Amino acid sequence: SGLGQHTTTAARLYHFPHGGDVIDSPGVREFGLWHLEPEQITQGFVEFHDYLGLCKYRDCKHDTDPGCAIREAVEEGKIAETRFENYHRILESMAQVKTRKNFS
Amino acid sequence: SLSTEATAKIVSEFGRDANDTGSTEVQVALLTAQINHLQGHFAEHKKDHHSRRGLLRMVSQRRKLLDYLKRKDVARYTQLIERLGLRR
Amino acid sequence: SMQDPIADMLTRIRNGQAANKAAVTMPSSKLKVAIANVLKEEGFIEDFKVEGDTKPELELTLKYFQGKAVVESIQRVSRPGLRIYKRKDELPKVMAGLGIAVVSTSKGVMTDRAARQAGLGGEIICYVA
Amino acid sequence: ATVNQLVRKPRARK
RNA sequence: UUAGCUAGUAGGUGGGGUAACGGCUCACCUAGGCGACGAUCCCUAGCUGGUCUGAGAGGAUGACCAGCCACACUGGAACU
RNA sequence: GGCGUAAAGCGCACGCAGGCGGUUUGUUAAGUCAGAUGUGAAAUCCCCGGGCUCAACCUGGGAACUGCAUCUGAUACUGGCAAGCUUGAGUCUCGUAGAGGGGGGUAGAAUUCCAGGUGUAGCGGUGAAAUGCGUAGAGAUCUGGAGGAAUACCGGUGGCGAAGGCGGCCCCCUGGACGAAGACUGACGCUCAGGUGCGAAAGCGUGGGGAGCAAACAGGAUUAGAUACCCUGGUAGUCCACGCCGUAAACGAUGUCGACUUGGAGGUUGUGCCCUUGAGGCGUGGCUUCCGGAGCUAACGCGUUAAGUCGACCGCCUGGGGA
Ligand SMILES: Nc1nc2c(ncn2[C@@H]2O[C@H](COP(=O)(O)OP(=O)(O)NP(=O)(O)O)[C@@H](O)[C@H]2O)c(=O)[nH]1
Ligand SMILES: [Mg+2]
Ligand SMILES: [Mg+2]
Ligand SMILES: [Mg+2]
Ligand SMILES: [Mg+2]
Ligand SMILES: [Mg+2]
Ligand SMILES: [Mg+2]
Ligand SMILES: [Mg+2]
Ligand SMILES: [Mg+2]
Ligand SMILES: [Mg+2]
Ligand SMILES: [Mg+2]
Ligand SMILES: [Mg+2]
Ligand SMILES: [Mg+2]
Ligand SMILES: [Mg+2]
Ligand SMILES: [Mg+2]
Ligand SMILES: [Mg+2]
Ligand SMILES: [Mg+2]
Ligand SMILES: [Mg+2]
Ligand SMILES: [Mg+2]
Ligand SMILES: [Mg+2]
Ligand SMILES: [Mg+2]
Ligand SMILES: [Mg+2]
Ligand SMILES: [Mg+2]
Ligand SMILES: [Mg+2]
Ligand SMILES: [Zn+2]
Repeated sequence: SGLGQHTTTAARLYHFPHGGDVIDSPGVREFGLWHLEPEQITQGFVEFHDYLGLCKYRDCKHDTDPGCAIREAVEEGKIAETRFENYHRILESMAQVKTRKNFS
Repeated sequence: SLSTEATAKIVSEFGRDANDTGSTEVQVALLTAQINHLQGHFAEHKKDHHSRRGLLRMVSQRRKLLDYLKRKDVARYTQLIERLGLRR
Repeated sequence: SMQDPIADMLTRIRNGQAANKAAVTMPSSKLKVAIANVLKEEGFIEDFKVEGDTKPELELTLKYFQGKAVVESIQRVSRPGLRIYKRKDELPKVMAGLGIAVVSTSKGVMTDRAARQAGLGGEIICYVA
Repeated sequence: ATVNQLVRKPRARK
C-alpha cells in the first residue's frame, strides 16, 4: 500500500561486460552502530573533518554545549540543518540502542 | 401443573376413590392434560427452548408409564389409549 | 445403583474395619445372612443380628487384634457385569490356602476347603483375604 | 476398561 | 473413508430332473428374503491336526509329516 | 493399564436398540455345577520304559488333547414364569426461595444529535505533540425535544439453570428445584452406540435499525520503516425479526447414577421443639466455599460435593512431529 517488499535474496554474483563484479543487497532496514566510540561518529562525515578543533572546549557534545563552532557552521548556512538534526539523532539513537547490552 | 379443581377431579375420574392418586393411570392423565394444555403455548412461544425441556420431560415420562401397563395388563392399557386419545 | 448388594455389603465391612468402628449396620437379605454366617463360623467377625421385618436391617459386630484389622482386604470377584464360575477342581485359593474363597453351590454357601468334601463348583462370591 | 465395552470392539493391536 | 442388498431372488402348487432330499430346472401363485448379533461390496488368504515364542493366559504362523478341499497352459462343454 | 495438569471424559441433555438391576415365596431347570456314555484319527508335546556303542533319532503303553453332543441329578446364585412386599424410583396436598425462559409495556440517569438562551478564545487530546473542532460563537452551563443501546448502588467464592449462560421495574403465559405432614402405585429403575434437540461470540442469507463502541480503512504522531502500539474520525458488525452456520481455554482442563468412610470456619434455604422470657437456645434436611485427619496420588493436591474404598453403563487415549 505504501511500503516496499524484499523479494530478492542476499547477494548473487555476475560480471560486467567491461570488467568487475556486481553484488546485490537485501532489502535492509537495520542500523548496527555497536562498533566503536562516538569519536568515530565524528569521523563518519566528510565536511565535519575540516571544522573540528574549532569549538570552545577540547571535548564537546555539540548539542547542549555553548559556543559550538560546528553548530555555528550550521547556523551560517554552509552546513544544512537537515544534516545537523540527523547528526544528533544518530547520537540519541546510541542512547536507546545501547540500553540492554551487546558485545561481540 | 393445573389448579386444585382440575387436578382432584381427574383423580376421581380414573381412580377408584379419592385415595387412588398414586396409580399409573392417573399419572398418565396428569401428563395427558398438561401436554394438551401446552399446545397453544409452544405454538406462540417457539423461541422458548427452556420450557420445551420441561415439555420433552413429560412426553418421555408418559412414554415410560405407558410401557409399564402394556407389559403387565393389556386390558387396562387398551381402555386408556382410546379414553384419552392416544397411539395417534 | 444398588445393583450389586454383596459389593455394597463388602464396602461397609472394609470401611468400618479400617476406621476403627465397633459395629456396622446394613439392609438385610437372604443372601447376606448366608455369607455373614459363614464369616462368623470362620473367625472373621463376631455376631450378626436381624432387625425389622418390613425393612430388614442386618447388623455386624467388628473384630480387632490390638486395634488392627482382622479382615485386611476383601475382593469382590464375580459381578453383575461379568459372572465367574469354576469347576470342582478349578477352585482358586486365597493366599495359597490361608484366606478362604466364598463359593455358593447347590448345597448352600461354603468355602473351597469345605467344597473338597462336597465335590461341587459354582459362583465365586468374594476372596476373604 | 469395561469388559462390556470390549464386546463391541476389542483392543486395537497396532 | 462399504448401509441397504436381492426377481429364480424368498416361499407354495404341479411337471421335469439326479444315485439321493431340494429353485436342481420349468410354467403358475404369493411378496417376501437377507441385514447393525455385519447383509452386501472391496482387499488378502488354502484350512486343520501342529510348529515356534511365552510362567500361564495369549501371540505369530501353516515348510518337511498326516487329514481334507481346490487345481493340472487359459476358458467352456460332454462322453466313457 | 489409564483419562484434574504427562496422550485421553464427547459442550450439554433427552432417549430406542443393547448391557444391568431392590426385596419375599413358589415353579421351570435355561445358564452354571456333579456324575456317566459316545467322541476329540495317527504323529507331535508330557510320564515311565525299550532299542540303535552313546546322543540326536526311532518306538511300547499311559497321560494329555482343558473340546462338543446326549442322559441322569442337585436348586444356593443368575435367567424365565407366577403371586407379592416397600426402603429404590414416582403421584397428591400445603408451602418457600430464585438474574429460569418467552412475550408485551414502562421508568430515570448517562452518551450523541437537534432547537433556544446566557457567555468568550481556545476546546479537544498525550510521555510530549499533532491531526481535528471553534469567533457561522466552539467548549462550558441551562431549558426543551428526538433516537439508540445498556441497567450504577443493591451485589456478595451470592442465587437459579443440563450447559453455553442468566441482572431496572411491572404484568401475562410457562419450566424445573427444595422442605413439612400423611395418603397412594408397586421396581414402574440406572445407563446409553446410531438417532434427536439445545448450544458463547465471530461470520453468512433477507428486510429493518443506527447513539456509543469499533475489523478494514482515512488522517496525524511514533519510528530505521509503523503496517501495530498512541491519538482524531469512521464502514461492516454490535440492535430486532426470519433463518442458516454448531465451532471455543464450551474448564471444576474431573461423564452419569448409587452405596458407605473422623471432622471444622462459614454462607444460603427450610422445618421441628423450647423459662416466645430478643432478630435467640436445641435439633434437623437442600445447596455452596475455604481448611484439614486417615487414605490415595508422579508431585501439585484431592480428601463426606473425592482425585478414598466399590458397584452399574458409556465415551476416549497408545512416542513427538507429519496431523
Ligand atoms: N516507473 C518505474 N518503475 C521502476 C523503475 N525502476 C524500477 N521500477 C519498478 O520498481 C519495482 C521494484 O524493482 P526491484 O528492482 O524489484 O526492487 P528491488 O529493490 O530489487 N526489490 P528487493 O528489495 O526485493 O530486491 C519493479 O516493479 C520495477 O519494475 C523506474 O525507473 N521507473
Ligand atoms: Mg411450580
Ligand atoms: Mg417341486
Ligand atoms: Mg513329499
Ligand atoms: Mg497335504
Ligand atoms: Mg501407562
Ligand atoms: Mg495433556
Ligand atoms: Mg462437560
Ligand atoms: Mg415338584
Ligand atoms: Mg493323535
Ligand atoms: Mg499313540
Ligand atoms: Mg511319542
Ligand atoms: Mg541310553
Ligand atoms: Mg429369581
Ligand atoms: Mg440521555
Ligand atoms: Mg398396596
Ligand atoms: Mg456477508
Ligand atoms: Mg482501530
Ligand atoms: Mg447481519
Ligand atoms: Mg473442540
Ligand atoms: Mg482450578
Ligand atoms: Mg494429614
Ligand atoms: Mg482439603
Ligand atoms: Mg500417531
Ligand atoms: Zn562543539
